[PDB]
Amino acid sequence: MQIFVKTLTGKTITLEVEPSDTIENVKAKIQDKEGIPPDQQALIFAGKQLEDGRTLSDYNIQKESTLHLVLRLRGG
Amino acid sequence: MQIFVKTLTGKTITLEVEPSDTIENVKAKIQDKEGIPPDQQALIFAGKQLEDGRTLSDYNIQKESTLHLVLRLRGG
Amino acid sequence: SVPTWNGFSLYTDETVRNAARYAYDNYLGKPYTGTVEATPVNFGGQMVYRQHHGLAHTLRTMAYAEIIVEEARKAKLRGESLKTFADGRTLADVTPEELRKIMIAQAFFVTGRDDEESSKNYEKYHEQSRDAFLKYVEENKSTLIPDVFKDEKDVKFYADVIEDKDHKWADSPAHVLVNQGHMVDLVRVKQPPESYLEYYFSQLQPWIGSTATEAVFATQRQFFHATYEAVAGFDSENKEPHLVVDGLGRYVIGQDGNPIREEGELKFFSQKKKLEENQRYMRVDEYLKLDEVQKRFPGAGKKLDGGLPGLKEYQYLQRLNSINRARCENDVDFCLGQLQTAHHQTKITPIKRAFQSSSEKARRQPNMDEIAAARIVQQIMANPDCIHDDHVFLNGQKLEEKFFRDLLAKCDMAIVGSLLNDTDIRNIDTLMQHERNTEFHSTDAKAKPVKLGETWEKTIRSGGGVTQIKHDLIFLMQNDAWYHTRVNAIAQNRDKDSTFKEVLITALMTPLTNKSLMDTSRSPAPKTLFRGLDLSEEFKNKLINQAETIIANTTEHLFTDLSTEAFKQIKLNDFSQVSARTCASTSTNIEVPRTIFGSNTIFEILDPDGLLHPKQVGTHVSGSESEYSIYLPEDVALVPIKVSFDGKTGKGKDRHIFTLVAVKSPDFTPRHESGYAVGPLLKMQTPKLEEIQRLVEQAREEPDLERVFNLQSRVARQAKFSTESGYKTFLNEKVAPVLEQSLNGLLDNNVTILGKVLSAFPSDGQWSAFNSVEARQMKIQMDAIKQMVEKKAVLEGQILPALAQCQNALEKQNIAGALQALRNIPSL
Amino acid sequence: VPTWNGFSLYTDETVRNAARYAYDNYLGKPYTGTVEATPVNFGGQMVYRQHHGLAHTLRTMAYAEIIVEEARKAKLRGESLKTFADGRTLADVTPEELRKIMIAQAFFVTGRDDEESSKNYEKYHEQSRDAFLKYVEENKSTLIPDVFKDEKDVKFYADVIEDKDHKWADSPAHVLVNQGHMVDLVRVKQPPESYLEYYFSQLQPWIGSTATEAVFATQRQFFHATYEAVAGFDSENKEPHLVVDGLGRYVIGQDGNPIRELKFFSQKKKLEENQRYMRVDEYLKLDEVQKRFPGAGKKLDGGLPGLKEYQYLQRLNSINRARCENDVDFCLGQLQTAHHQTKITPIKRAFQSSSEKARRQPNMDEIAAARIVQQIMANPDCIHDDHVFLNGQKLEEKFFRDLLAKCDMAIVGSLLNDTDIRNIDTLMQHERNTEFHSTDAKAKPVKLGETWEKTIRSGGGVTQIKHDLIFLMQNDAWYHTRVNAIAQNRDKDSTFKEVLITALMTPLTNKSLMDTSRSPAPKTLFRGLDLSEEFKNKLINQAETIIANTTEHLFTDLSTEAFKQIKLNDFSQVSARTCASTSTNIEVPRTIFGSNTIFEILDPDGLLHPKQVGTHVSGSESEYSIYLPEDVALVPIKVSFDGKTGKGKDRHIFTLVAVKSPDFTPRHESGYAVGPLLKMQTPKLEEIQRLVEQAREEPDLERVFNLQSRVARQAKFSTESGYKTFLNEKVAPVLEQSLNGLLDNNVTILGKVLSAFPSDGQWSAFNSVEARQMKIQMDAIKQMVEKKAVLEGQILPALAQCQNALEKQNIAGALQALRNIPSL
Ligand SMILES: NC(=O)c1ccc[n+]([C@@H]2O[C@H](COP(=O)([O-])OP(=O)(O)OC[C@H]3O[C@@H](n4cnc5c(N)ncnc54)[C@H](O)[C@@H]3O)[C@@H](O)[C@H]2O)c1
Ligand SMILES: NC(=O)c1ccc[n+]([C@@H]2O[C@H](COP(=O)([O-])OP(=O)(O)OC[C@H]3O[C@@H](n4cnc5c(N)ncnc54)[C@H](O)[C@@H]3O)[C@@H](O)[C@H]2O)c1
Ligand SMILES: Nc1ncnc2c1ncn2[C@@H]1O[C@H](COP(=O)(O)O)[C@@H](O)[C@H]1O
Ligand SMILES: Nc1ncnc2c1ncn2[C@@H]1O[C@H](COP(=O)(O)O)[C@@H](O)[C@H]1O
Repeated sequence: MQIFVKTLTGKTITLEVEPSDTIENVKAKIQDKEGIPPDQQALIFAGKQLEDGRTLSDYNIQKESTLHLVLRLRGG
Repeated sequence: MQIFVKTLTGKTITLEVEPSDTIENVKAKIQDKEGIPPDQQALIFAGKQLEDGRTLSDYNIQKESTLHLVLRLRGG
Repeated sequence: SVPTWNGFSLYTDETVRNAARYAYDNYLGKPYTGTVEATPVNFGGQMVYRQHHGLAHTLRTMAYAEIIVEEARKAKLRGESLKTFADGRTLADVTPEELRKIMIAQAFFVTGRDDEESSKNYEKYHEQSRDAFLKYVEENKSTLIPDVFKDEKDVKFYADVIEDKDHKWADSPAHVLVNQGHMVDLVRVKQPPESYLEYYFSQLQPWIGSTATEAVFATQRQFFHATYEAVAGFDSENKEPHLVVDGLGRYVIGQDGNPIREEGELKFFSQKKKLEENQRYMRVDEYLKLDEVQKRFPGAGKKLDGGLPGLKEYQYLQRLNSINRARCENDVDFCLGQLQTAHHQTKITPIKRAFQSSSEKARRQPNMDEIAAARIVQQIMANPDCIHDDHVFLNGQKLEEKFFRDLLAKCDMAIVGSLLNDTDIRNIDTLMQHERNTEFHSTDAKAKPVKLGETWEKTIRSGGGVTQIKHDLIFLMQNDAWYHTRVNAIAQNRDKDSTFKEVLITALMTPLTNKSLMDTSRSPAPKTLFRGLDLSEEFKNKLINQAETIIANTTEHLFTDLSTEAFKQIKLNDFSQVSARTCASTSTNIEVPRTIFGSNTIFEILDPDGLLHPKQVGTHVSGSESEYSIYLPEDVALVPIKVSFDGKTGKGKDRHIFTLVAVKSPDFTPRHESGYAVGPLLKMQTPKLEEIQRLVEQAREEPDLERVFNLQSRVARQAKFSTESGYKTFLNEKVAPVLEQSLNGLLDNNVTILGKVLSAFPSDGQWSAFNSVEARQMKIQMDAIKQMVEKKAVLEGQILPALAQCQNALEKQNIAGALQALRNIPSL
Repeated sequence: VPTWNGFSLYTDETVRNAARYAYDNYLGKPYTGTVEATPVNFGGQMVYRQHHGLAHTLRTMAYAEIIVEEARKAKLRGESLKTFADGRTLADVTPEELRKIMIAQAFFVTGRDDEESSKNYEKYHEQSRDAFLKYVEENKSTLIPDVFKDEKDVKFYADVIEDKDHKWADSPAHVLVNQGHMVDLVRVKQPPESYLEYYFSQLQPWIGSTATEAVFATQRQFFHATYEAVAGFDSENKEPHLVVDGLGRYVIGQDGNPIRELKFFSQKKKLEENQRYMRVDEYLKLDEVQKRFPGAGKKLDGGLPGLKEYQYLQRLNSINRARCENDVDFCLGQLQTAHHQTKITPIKRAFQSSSEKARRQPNMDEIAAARIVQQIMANPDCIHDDHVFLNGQKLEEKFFRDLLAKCDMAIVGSLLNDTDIRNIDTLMQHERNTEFHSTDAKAKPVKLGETWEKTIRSGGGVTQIKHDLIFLMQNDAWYHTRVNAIAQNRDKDSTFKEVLITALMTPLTNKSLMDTSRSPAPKTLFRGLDLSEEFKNKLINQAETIIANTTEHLFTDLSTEAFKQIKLNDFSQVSARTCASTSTNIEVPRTIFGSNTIFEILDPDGLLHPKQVGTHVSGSESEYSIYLPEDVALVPIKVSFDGKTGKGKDRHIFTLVAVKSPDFTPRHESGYAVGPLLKMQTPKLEEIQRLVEQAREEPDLERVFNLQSRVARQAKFSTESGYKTFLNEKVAPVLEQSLNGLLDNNVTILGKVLSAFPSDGQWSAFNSVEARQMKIQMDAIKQMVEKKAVLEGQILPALAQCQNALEKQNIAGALQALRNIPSL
């Protein structure tokens, strides 16, 4: 199974996963492929924000699905 | 019927009465013969003080019974 | 197995005194016709012809007979076994009739003396005494036979006793009583004293017992004092030689160092007998220490003072030479009076020895609970609206039945009555109005209920001032049985089926009646009163038993004090209660209880020490009840000294007279827990401080902060438009800052801020500069803001801290700092 | 009336290309004919075709656009517009149809060889048609069929351009193209009143009077935006009326009235004595004219307001005029800015204005609420599950929802300080295990306090805390969904602790944002929502009603109706009451979150005070938070269909303009927060109620009796003589008196039995064990009695006198009651 996470800057990042993966896993993947520190990553699917610890299958993100990732930082 | 009223000063007063006579009346008779105003008279029979209004027959005083008379007055 | 005495007494029987008068008139008061000591003598100018064997001696012998029988009966009642005569009787079985005959004989026993000769004319003098007796009987045959003496053979029995032909001094009660009656007297004459005291003691002792014998000889010394005869001492350690009285002999101690005993037995020695060298007489000290003497005489190691206590030897001798001695020796009535007073006192002194003494005759001062009870009574009286049917409700406390039965049981309601005033008395009329239809019930179930207040208004109360009310109240007590029987039963805690209101009325009117009596009575306190009761045969017999036990265990003594047993039996058997807790009705004329009311029980209450404080009830004209009321003090007991059978009532039941003596002692005080009345009074007086709690309720009211904030907007909108030159620079400059600062002070509760913006509020003269309608409106508003700020600055910055520190200073007991907190308040 | 799709002359690429081609190949090309072939010059730049060049063409296109806009608005208001043969109205023109219309308009005048009018009409429009079909052919790929359905479509619009038979009213295309060109004339022609009234006559039946007024008002704004002179209009002008059809005149002659068959008169016809032409003023005062033209009695100023005649004329000869006549993008930009402005000025004309852009200053209940939040923050021990218990008063759910509903929580936040910020950590402590619930019921409950410390809070000073709080809001949906739902009073099944946390955090969050944001406020923001189909449809209806009743005007001001419908249909509260999340990049709400509703919020006058959320590096959400001021409404000016979401739902974009007016203030009854605060400031005053409690203590009489009983035992037998004279006369009476004094609590007795107590030297006369022991007990009894006489005889009368002075307003005497205590 493979999914794509798309960004606001336009780029489409492709990831290898399976549903028993958590989202801890997915942001680690994205960090390995794009150098994106995991605490800066906010992942959204079908409008809903995904939470660390819970798995990919729990949110019913299936094969070829598209997640969206935005950078979210504290100010200052 | 006749009864005797005995006094502390020694005198024995003989009265002819009737069993239906009241005690007011008996004190009136005593007043007529010995001049003792009835308001001063305390009559006793067999240890009991006799009350105005009640009759001689009420106290079971019968022929030749003996009553006792003491003077009883308010102080001052 | 002791029959009840009937009140026969040497001091009140007329026959016995007639015999004594005759004996004196004819023989005793007449000169001695013989030789030895025939010469008359003088006491205070009066003559006595017979000094030693005259009237006083004879009357004393008869007095001895009376006390010997009394103590014999007491001794059989205690369980002692007395010596019997041939018939099987003891001296305890002597009857009043027999004692009268004995006493008449005693009266003549010495009349036959021609002088004071002893050793020579005993037969002749006693023959003449016998002849005197029979002459008297003959001259009075009418009165005396057969009523006193049943026939001439009776008379010859007593004449034979007087003759004393065969010295059969122990044949009968008459022989013992006459001879030892004459013997007991022998004491005054003989020295050495101990020898004589022991010997006579030894001859009486078998017949009545040691306790009884001790009582006889102690009373004897009292009779000696009352008839002006000298009283010797007694010294167990006396070193004089013993006198063997039976034979006027001696006992001797030889050279060897022991008493000469026969083949054992002390042997008699003549005083004329020749004495061996270094042989000596037995002294009294050695006689009283022999074992046989100690086993029969409790005088060993004891000593008694001679003369009268409290009297100098010189004035004792002065008293012995008084004219009263000649009165005793020549006036039968006077001498019998002296003896009667001594005899009566010997029945009281043992009682007072058994308990702690008391010095004060008055009732004690009020305790806590009596003071409180008096206050609660005055309050119920002044405000009768508080009396409900089940309780009294006063100043937020609820007093129920038992609170008032507790007052009736634990307070001296006389002492309480002494704390009330004339206005409580006057308030009786109001109480009676409130209780107009409260119904009282006599304890006699054949009587109908009476309404209290109504009867008070329509029959008892007679107008007038307070004293008249007091008399009217006393008259209610004296005259209305439906009232006083219920009241007495309740006060004495012996009532059945009483209403709450009956109990309350009793509790209120017992002290009020006592106050009425104490306030109105003027008569001197009588010292003999009579109280009649109609008791059941069961209860009366119980009281008879208790009184006889008490009396039988109260005895005089010489050497052996049995006070502890008198204390034990008096506390087991006292029935003072049946005369306690209420205003008990009594009369000075025994015929009121005996004849007018027909009581089967009469208490003859004697109060020689003035401890009862009776008060006159009603009038005391001839034919009246001669009534006095007694409210028995908590520490006074009416102790029985005699019980007499007095005949039968009009209804045929037996009538008895108990003679009681009032005796005051801390031993008779009851113990009651304090607080039964003090508590409720203190809870009534806990103060409702509503002015304090409305001070705090004013301290918690919210300021109108919305008003100050709105006012800031009005100062602003009124500030945007000018009016006076200048008026709005004044608003921007002097008022809007004050409103800001006031708001900030009020937003917090900082009293520093409010205290300084108080000074920042502009003056009235600064406001007088502007005359517009809105200017004056706004000064009114600013005044209101300032008042707000001021109330918060004063309360929170000065008053409430002052009260906090004052409180803290009193809670540390620092009263001076407590007032310091209030008056040394600093200004802001 | 169907919903528009956002098609606009100013953003469609095809129409702009058509304008460029028309410009490149014809307009701006030197006239090959005679009349006014001479170019003219503006600020140094040359324009070859001054009157019928590019700016005129673009204006024609713009007129067609607003004519359709106002037509649709009038049909939505219920007006009856003139029908064609189909039964269609101008309101029925679709976006695609309008694109074809305007494209035709771009070529409608390209076929001119010069500026000759009277003759050569047929020829010039033949040349225009030839130009149009040349353009179509050369872009046949792009154009067909996507723009034009087929070649016969193209011939229809070519036929309208040719205009052979002058069928001006046949279809929407004919009307829009011909009257689009007609409206531009209303410039040069004198006199103004006559011409404006005539052109108004001809447009009016198709869209209505309201719409026509809006068209010509917008028209003058377009003239200003493309540097064309703007005439005045004078209802009282005394020039002669010009009958526009035939350029004739009206007269009256002898008869006072005007000459009627109105009777048309040529200008060449000269007639009788004291007969003259009808003047402009009397033409506009005829009833037939007033009933169809609201120009009577009205006047409009020429030129630009605020501009001197010298300055206005200087602006008219600026180079920007030639830029408008030669630069397609520049001229469309001018027209677009004017068009956008005409949707805003009616709105603000309808409400009272304000000069202050900032939030107002606090009202009393906002101040009090700020204090209550500072106190709760200061002592979190007062938070229970059920209710808040602070200074003896109990605030439950209702009180805090009342604060969220009635206070400007931003203004409240402006009254908190850095200590309140710092106390966030302590409150969190205290709520370590409190569970928050996302509004998504498939989300697990997440402890609050715990999570705050575990994952959010990063140390540092107050500013760091502020950033941490803002981050909690930005990052934790289990938190911000519950919080927002509660603040807007649209929550289901919230716990009290959730309501309270929202009440405390909304002002503190506002403070953090205000203090930390450094950005100058952006003036376009986008906010995304996922609404139900029904709710969205309601919002569309309300917005369309508002828009349809917001129109420009020349003579007849309908601001009162705009005010009425805006207050009936306002949905500002959908963006109110909470710290609302927005982005400057429409793709955040459109593409990342997939919202079916997008509010394009415009804030040109800077009234929203948005504040920056987080950092905004590339790829961030570019988030700003808005806490809508109480007196700002977000008024709709456009509703466009934008396609569909990832889930297939319809997506709409509402364009809203922020508008500040006292008219939008809510009315709230006061006191909801001041009251509870006042209850909290009332004193406990426990030392007073313990003064009362000790003032009701029973005296210990037992002790008193004990001493008199002991005095009795020792006051009866003492072999020493003076000890007993002292004991009976000096001690036992004092115990007497005192025992009665305590018993009746009569202060007169106690106050003087104080003086009868023996001195220490009087007691020192006896050195026995029990004598000293007794002196100590006597001393204690004396303290009792004295304190008792002091309390009931001095202090409590003083406190009563003080109180009585307090209820009588006599404060000074109230203090005097305390300081001037009388001695016993
Ligand atoms: N009792 C007297 O000797 C006496 C003297 C003078 C006047 N009075 C007059 O008689 C009336 C008062 O009569 P009272 O004093 O007999 O009334 P009371 O209430 O004292 O007693 C009445 C009866 O109650 C019974 N009783 C009283 N105490 C008892 C007890 N403790 N235990 C068992 N029974 C008890 C006895 O029968 C008693 O005679 C008034 O008219 C009073 O003036 C009586
Ligand atoms: N444009 C945006 O909404 C936007 C922009 C930038 C960042 N975010 C991020 O999204 C999260 C916050 O999302 P949010 O602001 O969309 O959630 P927020 O609490 O508004 O609520 C989101 C949803 O609640 C419902 N809702 C909101 N208001 C409603 C109302 N008035 N009536 C009925 N339903 C209503 C709708 O489903 C709405 O989409 C944070 O991570 C924030 O940074 C959102
Ligand atoms: N032991 C005794 N018993 C009885 N009576 C005695 C006794 N001794 C003396 N008397 C009496 O006293 C009288 C004698 O006196 P005298 O002879 O001095 O003892 C005798 O009459 C007796 O009556
Ligand atoms: N009443 C009208 N209705 C529609 N279009 C008009 C009208 N009057 C003029 N026009 C347009 O403007 C041009 C007429 O200008 P003129 O010839 O100056 O009247 C024609 O080409 C029409 O396209």
